Amino acid sequence: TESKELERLKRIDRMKTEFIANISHELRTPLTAIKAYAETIYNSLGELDLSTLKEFLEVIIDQSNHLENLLNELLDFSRLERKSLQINREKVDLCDLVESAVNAIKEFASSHNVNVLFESNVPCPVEAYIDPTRIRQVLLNLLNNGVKYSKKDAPDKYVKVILDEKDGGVLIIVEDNGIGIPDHAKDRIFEQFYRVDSSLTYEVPGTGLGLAITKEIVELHGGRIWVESEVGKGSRFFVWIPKD
Amino acid sequence: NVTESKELERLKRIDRMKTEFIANISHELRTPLTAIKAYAETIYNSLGELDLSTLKEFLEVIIDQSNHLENLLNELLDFSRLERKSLQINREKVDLCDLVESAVNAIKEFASSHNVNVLFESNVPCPVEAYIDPTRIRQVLLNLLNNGVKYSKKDAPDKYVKVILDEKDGGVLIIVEDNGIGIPDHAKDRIFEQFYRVDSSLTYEVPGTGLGLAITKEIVELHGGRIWVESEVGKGSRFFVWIPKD
Amino acid sequence: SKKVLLVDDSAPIRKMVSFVLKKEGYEVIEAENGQIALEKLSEFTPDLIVLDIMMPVMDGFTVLKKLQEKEEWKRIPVIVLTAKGGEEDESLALSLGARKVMRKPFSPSQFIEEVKHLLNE
Amino acid sequence: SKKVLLVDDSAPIRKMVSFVLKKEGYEVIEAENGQIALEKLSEFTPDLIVLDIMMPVMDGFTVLKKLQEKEEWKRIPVIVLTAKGGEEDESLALSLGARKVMRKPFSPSQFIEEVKHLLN
Ligand SMILES: Nc1ncnc2c1ncn2[C@@H]1O[C@H](COP(=O)(O)OP(=O)(O)O)[C@@H](O)[C@H]1O
Ligand SMILES: Nc1ncnc2c1ncn2[C@@H]1O[C@H](COP(=O)(O)OP(=O)(O)O)[C@@H](O)[C@H]1O
Ligand SMILES: [Cl-]
Ligand SMILES: [Mg+2]
Ligand SMILES: [Mg+2]
Ligand SMILES: [Mg+2]
Ligand SMILES: [Mg+2]
Repeated sequence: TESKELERLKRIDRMKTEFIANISHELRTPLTAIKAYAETIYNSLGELDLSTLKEFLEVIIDQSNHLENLLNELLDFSRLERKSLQINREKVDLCDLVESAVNAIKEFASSHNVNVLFESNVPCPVEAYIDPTRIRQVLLNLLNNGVKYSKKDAPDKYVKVILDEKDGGVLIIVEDNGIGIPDHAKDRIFEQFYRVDSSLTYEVPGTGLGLAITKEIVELHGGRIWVESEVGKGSRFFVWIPKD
Repeated sequence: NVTESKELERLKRIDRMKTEFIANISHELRTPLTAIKAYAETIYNSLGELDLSTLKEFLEVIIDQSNHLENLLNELLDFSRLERKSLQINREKVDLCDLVESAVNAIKEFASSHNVNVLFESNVPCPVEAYIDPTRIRQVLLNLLNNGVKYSKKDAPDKYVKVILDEKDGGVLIIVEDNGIGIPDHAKDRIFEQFYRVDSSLTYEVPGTGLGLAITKEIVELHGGRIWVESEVGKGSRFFVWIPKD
Repeated sequence: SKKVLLVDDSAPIRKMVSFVLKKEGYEVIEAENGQIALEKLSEFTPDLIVLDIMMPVMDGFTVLKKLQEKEEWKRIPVIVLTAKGGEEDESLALSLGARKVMRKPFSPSQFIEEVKHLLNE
Repeated sequence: SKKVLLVDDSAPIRKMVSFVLKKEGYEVIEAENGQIALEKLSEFTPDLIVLDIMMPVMDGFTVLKKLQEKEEWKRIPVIVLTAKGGEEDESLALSLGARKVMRKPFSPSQFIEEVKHLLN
């Protein structure tokens, strides 16, 4: 294997480099913006409108969150390669957790003409002892993939979240009529840096970490994640999580 | 050039250090942002009701933290540009005298942590005018000075890092001289390589990622100059930096 | 010259609050956690304490409890400044002897008003 | 409602200046560098130009040169908004047709005052 093991590790290193290169340049933009807006407010104290003062500060905050997002992308990668990712379990109502997650990606789905739908197969006070942030992140990664990898010119594009109870834990299904995943890459999608060979004709951007961090979180919960997709009809992502 | 096994163990060693770098800088970058966020939010919600002096100070902190984050971002950017071999340079006429004096003040705290006296000497009266990138040459000096403290003798009576600045017709020669542990002959060229660190009985306690000199070499050569080391194990080390005139 | 103790693990918060207090003309003493806070209470008696809840080593609820017990300490006014915005956390702090619970982000004008109200009493 | 051409290679500046302008009642057209500014000059004629100096492809001075050369571009009021420390640059700009040279960071009161000054 050694002859190919070098070839494999050498391939990973190229992608690791490209990721750091991209994220470094991305972090520069919000910072520049924060600096400019701060130095402008500072240089012009007591001389500007409350309305202007308000807007300029909102920009400082938006950019701070964007910078935080990117810094989290980097830290998530760091904790993944180091296998240092952790979880904090607490009682959360999953019905409103997925509902809050749906409402967060609604604006992004509208931009790509995609309907966001949440369906519950059981009464809605579904509670489990799980990490609320990290499972929300799992939900958002899957929802984002459903909007990003939808059909190009199709009449009724959707992403649907189906919440149920299987065996003894909780089962979440993220369904989409979208492009579907070819059967050769069915296992490869959860790997680090991996994207579909097509890349949707290179139109869609992505680091390929999404599903790798998702899997890791799901498994740290003592659960498993799998996919069922037809080559050109759509995709169903399956997440099962225990309860204490 | 090398066997497949050795090419593998090298790469794996580089990965560990890349991994350790990224992990560290991720955490370092978080601190300024927390401050930035806290201050931004505090201002925004007390918008109409802040004292002007308090608003002024809250903005200063945001600007200072923005600058600290910017510095930390440049460390990561350099790391990225180094493995892509594409670094930039911005030359301007600056005084080299206080430029090193800036770096001497920037390290006196860390130098005292190890009982190391920072010295600066010059063969020709200040100012020594040079057409060089002031941020980058300061960084070069810091890197060398940092190494002189980091790799000094663990228990010695008189530790020092000296910066010798001697002017010539062709350009300027910077010598950073330490009486530290010194460098073995086999690793004399190797030290300027990316992620290379000397693995010895004395240099095992010390922390590092092995970028300092790799970056330093690149900056120096982009100035169209030369950099080399001269040392003897147990005596100390001399790093030479040559920056020519245009 | 009134002296205020500032207890919070977050360094930006301390700097933020300290400045507002000093600008009002008070001496500020800082503590990174609950244990350090109590350590400094042996040296001197503050006129006011500003207290966080979530801290390493020792938390605010513990601090409050220990303050309410000791004879010299239990007369010192405590303002709680915390990220914990639940009604339960507020009540708990209140029964534990906190004069007021304030939710983050820090809001200086309301903070100054309460600091004055307590010190001039 | 008047139309302003905002030329600067820094995106935050454009966003910052446009907001101030739009809040008053002006329409804003943006250009990321000197040449794109000339490219959008062929499309229409603006009532004012807010020009940066240091830009890629084409810097501010060159824009000023080619502004004073053409039939229609010569009579558009230009306000330079630059981060340049040297005031030798200010002389070089004012001579090339700049109706005012303001330094960065920009003050929305001082700026809006000058815009009304050149449009009434
Ligand atoms: N809902 C989906 N439909 C079709 N393809 C998908 C879907 N979700 C993921 N994929 C494919 O699997 C790859 C891995 O997913 P992910 O780690 O999120 O990568 P990225 O971050 O680039 O989207 C994607 O590049 C995409 O090609
Ligand atoms: N003044 C010095 N004395 C002895 N060895 C040195 C000195 N400066 C640098 N070195 C050697 O060069 C190697 C790489 O240095 P550098 O590129 O600065 O990275 P780091 O200092 O983080 O290891 C070190 O492992 C060290 O052995
Ligand atoms: Cl954390
Ligand atoms: Mg994704
Ligand atoms: Mg070093
Ligand atoms: Mg805290
Ligand atoms: Mg510019």
